[PDB]
Amino acid sequence: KRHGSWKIQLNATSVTHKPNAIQMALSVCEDLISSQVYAILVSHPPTPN
Amino acid sequence: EKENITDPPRGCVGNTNIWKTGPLFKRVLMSSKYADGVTGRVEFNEDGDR
Amino acid sequence: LNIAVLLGHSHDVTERELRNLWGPEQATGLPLDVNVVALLMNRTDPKSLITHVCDLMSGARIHGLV
Amino acid sequence: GILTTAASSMLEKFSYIPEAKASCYGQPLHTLHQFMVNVTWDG
Ligand SMILES: *[C@@H]1O[C@H](CO)[C@@H](O)[C@H](O)[C@H]1NC(C)=O
Ligand SMILES: *[C@@H]1O[C@H](CO)[C@@H](O)[C@H](O)[C@H]1NC(C)=O
Ligand SMILES: *[C@@H]1O[C@H](CO)[C@@H](O)[C@H](O)[C@H]1NC(C)=O
Ligand SMILES: *[C@@H]1O[C@H](CO)[C@@H](O)[C@H](O)[C@H]1NC(C)=O
Ligand SMILES: *[C@@H]1O[C@H](CO)[C@@H](O)[C@H](O)[C@H]1NC(C)=O
Repeated sequence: KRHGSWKIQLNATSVTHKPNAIQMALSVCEDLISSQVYAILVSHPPTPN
Repeated sequence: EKENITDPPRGCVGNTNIWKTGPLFKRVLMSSKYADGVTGRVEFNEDGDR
Repeated sequence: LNIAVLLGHSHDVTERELRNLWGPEQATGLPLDVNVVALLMNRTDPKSLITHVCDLMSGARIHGLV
Repeated sequence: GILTTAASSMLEKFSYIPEAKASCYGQPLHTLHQFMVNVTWDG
């Protein structure tokens, strides 16, 4: 809205829970390195582990 | 503002081509001085915290 | 035991001398089911590291990584 | 040599020292971490 008139755009990608902790980072790497992300934020308090 | 556009490439297929502005954009994380926020005045210190 | 040994791309080391580095050696071999798996890699990425670790851990109970 | 020495000298204490995990998908006791503090191979 207020960040100028430059032709940059934004796309959203959020990955959800997996019970296995290795496949968490596996889904993250194959879904965000191919997406060429610039920042990674994790917001999960309610994990049983 | 200061252009130097570097992009993290697809490292999933045999690539170790490192991202040049790694620390430099981290400098942007170190110099992220703001005052607008519902939590409060968000600003990063020398430890990179609130 | 079953031990997997994989390498990168430096020093131009081929694979057969890694097979022969274990075979006639280990004269005082007290465990019976000892086997090495000497492999190489065509890439330099952690994706294939995760993939080959999860394949070789299911690959007939490998207990060692080098 | 260190791995075979650890497996040999730990086989004499307990039999089923090899205890591997089946798969990474779908989600031990005797380890060698407290065993190879000091080991000797070929002098
Ligand atoms: C943009 O995001 C959507 C939803 O996360 C995703 O399906 C798509 O692959 C992304 N990339 C493009 C084409 O902009
Ligand atoms: C961008 O950075 C390079 C070094 O990586 C430097 O040579 C160049 O002067 C910089 N460009 C400017 C002035 O924004
Ligand atoms: C922290 O404190 C004030 C106290 O009124 C509060 O309103 C606000 O959320 C925060 N502001 C700052 C300075 O971060
Ligand atoms: C060569 O690379 C391909 C693709 O990952 C792989 O299937 C093959 O096993 C590799 N060969 C060796 C010996 O590294
Ligand atoms: C390791 O060293 C300790 C003394 O520091 C010794 O008591 C022990 O026998 C050695 N480890 C072996 C061979 O079990």
